[PDB]
Amino acid sequence: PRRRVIGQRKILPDPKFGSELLAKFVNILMVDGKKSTAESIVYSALETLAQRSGKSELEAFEVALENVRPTVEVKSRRVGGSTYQVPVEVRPVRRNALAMRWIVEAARKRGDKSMALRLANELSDAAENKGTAVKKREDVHRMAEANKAFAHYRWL
Amino acid sequence: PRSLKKGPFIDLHLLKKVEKAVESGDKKPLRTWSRRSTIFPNMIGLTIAVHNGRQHVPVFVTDEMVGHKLGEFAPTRTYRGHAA
Amino acid sequence: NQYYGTGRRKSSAARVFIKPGNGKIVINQRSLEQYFGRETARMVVRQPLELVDMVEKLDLYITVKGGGISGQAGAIRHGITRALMEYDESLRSELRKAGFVTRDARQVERKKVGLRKARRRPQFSKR
Amino acid sequence: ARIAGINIPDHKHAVIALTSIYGVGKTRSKAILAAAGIAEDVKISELSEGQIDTLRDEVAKFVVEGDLRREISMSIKRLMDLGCYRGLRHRRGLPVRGQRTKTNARTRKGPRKPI
Amino acid sequence: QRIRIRLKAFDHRLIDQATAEIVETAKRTGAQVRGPIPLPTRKERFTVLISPHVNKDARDQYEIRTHLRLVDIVEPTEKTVDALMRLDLAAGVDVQISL
Amino acid sequence: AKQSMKAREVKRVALADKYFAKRAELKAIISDVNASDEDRWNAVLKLQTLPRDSSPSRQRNRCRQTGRPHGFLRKFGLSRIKVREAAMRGEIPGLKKASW
RNA sequence: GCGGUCCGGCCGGGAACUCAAAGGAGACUGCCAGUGAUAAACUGGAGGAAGGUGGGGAUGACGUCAAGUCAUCAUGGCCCUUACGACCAGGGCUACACACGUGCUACAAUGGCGCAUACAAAGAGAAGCGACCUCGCGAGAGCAAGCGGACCUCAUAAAGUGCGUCGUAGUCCGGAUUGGAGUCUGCAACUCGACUCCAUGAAGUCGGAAUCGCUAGUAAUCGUGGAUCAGAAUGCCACGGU
Ligand SMILES: [Mg+2]
Ligand SMILES: [Mg+2]
Ligand SMILES: [Mg+2]
Ligand SMILES: [Mg+2]
Ligand SMILES: [Mg+2]
Ligand SMILES: [Mg+2]
Ligand SMILES: [Mg+2]
Repeated sequence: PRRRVIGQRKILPDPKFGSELLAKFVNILMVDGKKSTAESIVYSALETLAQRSGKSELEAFEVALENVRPTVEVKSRRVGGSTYQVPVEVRPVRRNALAMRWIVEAARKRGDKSMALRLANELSDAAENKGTAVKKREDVHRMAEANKAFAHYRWL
Repeated sequence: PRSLKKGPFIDLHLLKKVEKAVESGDKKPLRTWSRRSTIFPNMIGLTIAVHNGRQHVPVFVTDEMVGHKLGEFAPTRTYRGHAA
Repeated sequence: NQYYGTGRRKSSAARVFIKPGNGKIVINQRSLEQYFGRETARMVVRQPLELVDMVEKLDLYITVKGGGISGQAGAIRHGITRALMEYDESLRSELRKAGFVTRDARQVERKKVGLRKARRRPQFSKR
Repeated sequence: ARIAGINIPDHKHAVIALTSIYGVGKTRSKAILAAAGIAEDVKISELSEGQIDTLRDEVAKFVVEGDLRREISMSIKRLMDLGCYRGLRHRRGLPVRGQRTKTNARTRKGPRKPI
Repeated sequence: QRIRIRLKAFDHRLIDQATAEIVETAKRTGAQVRGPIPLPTRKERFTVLISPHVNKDARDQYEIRTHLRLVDIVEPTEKTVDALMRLDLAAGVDVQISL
Repeated sequence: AKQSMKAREVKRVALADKYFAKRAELKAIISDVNASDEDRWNAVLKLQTLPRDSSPSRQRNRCRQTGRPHGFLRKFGLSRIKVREAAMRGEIPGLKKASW
């Protein structure tokens, strides 16, 4: 980090559909070293959406991802002794990373019958863009609009 | 607790002195150091000067106390309180 | 008569044998669907059977010992891979590029004196 | 809805409802259900007065509610008036089975009283 | 009556020297033999605190390794058993002949 | 340690040697056996009657070369640090510093 | 694989393999390309099980802190030597208006509860590990096989998976605390041991300022073993699973 720069870590792709993003999503959903159950719920969530939306659930999760993927961030910094929330464009490897993380806790606060069911509803409601994910993304957009005043502060 | 197959516990010197005093009638307190012995009904209605470390505290044997130990009724610590 | 393979993911050993057949696999005198309860644990075994077309023509007797569920599955994967190596040795540009011949040397680290979890150091107060 | 016990157990399941009764835990609840002969896997029919009648005259063989409470008060107070060490801890609000009192005795002592 | 020789020694070099000096004595008396097998070497690890008064992170680990070898004799003879008794071997290896 | 402590310990092990085979084991078994009755009570009195130093639990194994009660090892019969220094001189066979 | 198969590596039988341990080979920026200052290096690639110190361990230079230890030990000086020495029984080191540090168990639904079902590694064991069978809800008791051990015994793992209920409730959570009755060690479990069964079910619904560990099989989490040990782990030292 301070001496030698290194790149990203490669993650074995999703076995059931060949994606890297599904594997990463389920990994970040994994808690306390339990990937066995995590795989079970992610398959159940995608098949509920498969029967609800079009048969190819690949595109449904994709659109539910793009409408919440963030392109601008908020970074706390101090240069001259004042708190600066500098907005910066984020590279796509971090764009999609932060988007799915927020979705993870968005489902937990949904509070449905089961964890699998709430993820399914969260991913579906994001497809129509009425989801709390879009709510959070509009929330970050207003503060991002607010941070355009900070955008020309020190360390632009 | 000592297992029921093994029975209760009692000390040889204590047992011999208790039966002599019982046979000769309850006359005087019984001086003892054996706190580990168990209160057995043969010494009912007697005063036992049980040791706590510095002074032998008298205890009277009553029916409801039987089974509990001889050294149980001798608090070895004196803590009035952390106040004045 | 029977092509041989060996596999070891973490602490397990796999004994993998190939014969021509109708695409049936037996694991420890037990079907794979019965043995590996986990769906991901199940299909990691058959992952190399897609890029290699020999899925429908190989009956595969396997005996795997030691390790745990994911470790035994990874060991199973590596053993089938090697067993194929002494058969065709002409699909390397595809199979290596997926990453199956590679033996996973990653391993559990020994505990250290003054550490709780072999790298975690006990939480301390500066004062 | 009231079982033979003074309290009124809920009507959500059978074992759970029994474990709502004072004086009977999960294991004792299983014992009483085995005595009555009632299981949840029977048909939905005949769920009526036909089982709690047996429940009333079976639970009477156990010591519950006031009888158990009266026994517990007598046990500690028998310990109390005896002048025993175990009763002395009971009197002073200190750990009675020999736990440490220097710290970590808060639940029997009560809340942390400041200086 | 097939006998079974068990040999224990701390040092791996010593057990090989021992198992290689027993065999040609067997050839000297002239009896066919079987190859020694390595039974799992046993490793014992003692972790001892090194500071005299007080430390906890300063502690050294000492291991004792005992290596165990098996020999099987197929057709013994009185001369062969006399050779086992008469032959001299290193003090670091013990004898556990079994009938 | 202390010569008084070492002298105490030698006396303790000698009495345990003297009494372990003569009464101790048989009194323990005749109290455990459920076939006998009230002969166990008589046995318990005589068991207490003994000098009471005969119990092997009355013994505390100590570093024989130094008498240190704490940090003892059974296999070597020495204190922790005494084992270390003797090992460095090479006096314990097959012993070295571990690495794994 | 061959046959036999009390259909279980159990029997002859095979040494090919897993494995055990003994020796040896290989990983050296070795070759290609790019950057660089045609150097060293760095980056990428090819092969390769492993690629850049392959991943960890041991190994801690000169020196600092009048750092710690005179209670491991030895030792200069100082003091006691009818007492600061020595033998005993009981007690204390476990006390509790409070504060701090280090940990274990939780507040739950990724969970609880019940049934069925699968695999580990490392070690211990002769005054010791203790099977099978019988009784006991149980910790355990009785009889007693074998094992100085790759054979015999602690020894079966747990989160996992499949089933059904719990359905968000201080709850089929949480387990303190307390009562009654017990088991085992030991001369003896009151002060003051651990564990089992029944009875009660406290705080706690994720925690302020602040503060700590951790860069890969690592955090996290789940069990297992050892030394100390008659008995007494949530500590310490090790092991494996996800
Ligand atoms: Mg681990
Ligand atoms: Mg001295
Ligand atoms: Mg002791
Ligand atoms: Mg100093
Ligand atoms: Mg000092
Ligand atoms: Mg202390
Ligand atoms: Mg122990």
